Amino acid sequence: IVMSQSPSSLAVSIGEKVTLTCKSSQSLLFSSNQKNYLAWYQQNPGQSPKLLIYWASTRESGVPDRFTGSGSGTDFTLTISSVKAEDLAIYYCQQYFRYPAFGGGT
Amino acid sequence: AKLETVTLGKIGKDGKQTLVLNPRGVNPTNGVASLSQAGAVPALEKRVTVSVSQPKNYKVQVKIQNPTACTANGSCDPSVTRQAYADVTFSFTQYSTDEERAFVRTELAALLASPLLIDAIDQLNPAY
Amino acid sequence: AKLETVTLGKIGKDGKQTLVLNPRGVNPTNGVASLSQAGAVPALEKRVTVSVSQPNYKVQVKIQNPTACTANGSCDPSVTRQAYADVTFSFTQYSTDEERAFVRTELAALLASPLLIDAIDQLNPA
Amino acid sequence: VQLQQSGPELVKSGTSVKLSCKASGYSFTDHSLHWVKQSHGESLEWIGYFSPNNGGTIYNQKFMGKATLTVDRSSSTAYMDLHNLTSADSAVYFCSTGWDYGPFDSWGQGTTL
Repeated sequence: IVMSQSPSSLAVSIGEKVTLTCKSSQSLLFSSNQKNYLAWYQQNPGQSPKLLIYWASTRESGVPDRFTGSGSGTDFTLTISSVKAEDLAIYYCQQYFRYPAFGGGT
Repeated sequence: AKLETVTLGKIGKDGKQTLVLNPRGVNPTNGVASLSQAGAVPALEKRVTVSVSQPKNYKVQVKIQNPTACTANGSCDPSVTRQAYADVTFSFTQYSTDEERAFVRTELAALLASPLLIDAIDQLNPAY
Repeated sequence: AKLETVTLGKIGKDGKQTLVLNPRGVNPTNGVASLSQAGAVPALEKRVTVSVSQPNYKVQVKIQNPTACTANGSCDPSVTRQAYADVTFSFTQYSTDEERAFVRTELAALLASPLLIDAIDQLNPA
Repeated sequence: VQLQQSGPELVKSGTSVKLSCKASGYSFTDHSLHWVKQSHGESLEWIGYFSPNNGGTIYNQKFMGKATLTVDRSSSTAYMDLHNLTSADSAVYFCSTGWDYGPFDSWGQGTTL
């Protein structure tokens, strides 16, 4: 399952309402009830990454409210309410059913 | 509605768990369906049974039960210590349109996530 | 927790209605806490009751929905048919929090599956 | 729960290496321990996982030749093996854990090669 994403790099500096988009090669409505199986990770260049959003719309505990995620059947996106001082580094996307598969970059 | 595998998502206390359960036939004696989770041991798996009756009013019944296993010393095969039960029943009538039944089902489904129920069940404290 | 106004969203077949209900006291005889909706008529009332017991702990929830029809040759309305519901939990003394939460969440999520909606909305055996 | 890996390693040519993940504070009853790797700089790849409730011997494609996952239940330590070293011994490998089908909860620091 290939997980295509936005181009490699952006150049947003400050204040901009930057959004990150992603596309899937197969519908992610695996669960019987209508629940998606995506998750967004961010990784600083130094240490291991962290988890930000799971189920494509639920924020993880200990995350500022500036992050917001919305999802659809096969076209997902990640929008942040403006960029703060420390919101840089690579952002990853993952599906975690059957065979997990990452893919993409910033 | 033919029986098939059901995958529930976003469950648990923290909201990250999930379970997959698959059909296990229908009992001809009383016409009750069955489902269970592939737990590698027939006696330590969560199971669900759903059945709808016929008339002078209809009746839908759902039962949920799941055991907890503990391997006490002096033995090798695990046994069951305690079990948690559940029960749901509906009593619609003949002249009831699908709108009312759907309203009742949605009301019951959304009433199990309000703070009142999640406080009265998880902590077992009576409402006052 | 003490009783308070409870509002429910995305209720209905199409997921657009909204049900708001407020407390209606506590019965001291057997300790059931009631709820009700301000429908301006006590008889045509959607009510919900919840109560827990003390020792094998038992939790019970009942839902009642009356349907009003304009009686022929009369002024005041009367109830024709009623729709019931019931939930019963039977945890034990040594059961932890995680087991009860798992059971409650499983019951809540399973009730929105296509199997249950087919078995309830259309009343066809599985 | 928190887990940490065990030390950078430096190997030459093609031999066998020992990578271990020390996990403390959780039980293997339902969780699955993944072995994601990042290679160098950009992108990251999956390897496999060990879960007692799903078989515990599931490997990513084209990695069965150069992977072997074994777990010691007494010491709660999971260590995986490598057989051939041509370009696999390139950069950092990670060690992760999580629920049966849920996301990856917490990771430890990765050893570099």
